[PDB]
Amino acid sequence: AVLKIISWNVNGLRAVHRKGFLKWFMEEKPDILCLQEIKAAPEQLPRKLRHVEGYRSFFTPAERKGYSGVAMYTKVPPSSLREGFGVERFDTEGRIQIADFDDFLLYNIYFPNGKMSEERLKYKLEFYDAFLEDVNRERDSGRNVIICGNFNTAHREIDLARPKENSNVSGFLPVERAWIDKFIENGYVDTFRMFNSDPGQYTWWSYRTRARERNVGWRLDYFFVNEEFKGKVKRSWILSDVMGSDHCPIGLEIE
Repeated sequence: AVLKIISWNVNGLRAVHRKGFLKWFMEEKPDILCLQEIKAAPEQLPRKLRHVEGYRSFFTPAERKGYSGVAMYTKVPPSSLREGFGVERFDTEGRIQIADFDDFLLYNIYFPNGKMSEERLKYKLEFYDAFLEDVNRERDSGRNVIICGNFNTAHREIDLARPKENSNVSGFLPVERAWIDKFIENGYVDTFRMFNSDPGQYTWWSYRTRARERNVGWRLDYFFVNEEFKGKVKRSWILSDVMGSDHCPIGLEIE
């Protein structure tokens, strides 16, 4: 069977709801939809966005009300989900959903933005290491893995419009970029670059200064799989023209 997964950093679920989310979700018909930055308390949500016909949903909020948070809709439920790495400084921020879909684990992860402070940058780089430990433990078990979400780092100079102007900015720091290399040489494939080696391919633009209109963006959202799984990947693409957030969606087709 062809399995379609979408990943979208919605930056406000009730915000994207006011900008055509449910209409879009209906016409896209993914098998699994992974959502980052819900910024909403799940039980205090219009029941029509928690309930979508054909889908089971799973919300993982931050303990801080209206901050961060992730979610997952799926036609087939997972056998269960894990909501953390087992390090509670990493597990209280609404950033982790690890769903067990038999053939594979799906990591739906909202990786921390390290721009606000030197401590948040430290948290981000530490978050990255807990994640790597976690994913390696599981594929070393024999588990196949799919990881999508807001990684919050552009990997190579090709992954943003202004590489040289951003070398001392979180999102393109040589240390953040090197972890992606480290993540990659640990046996994981950036699935987008399996099929598309072109520039101009971004998933995030700043709302201001007509950034989207001028394609001044960063490729911050990713689909990774473990090397052994990559022959199952049919498509890895970007939904550049879907509006409603400062991020666009990305897709994966697996067989």
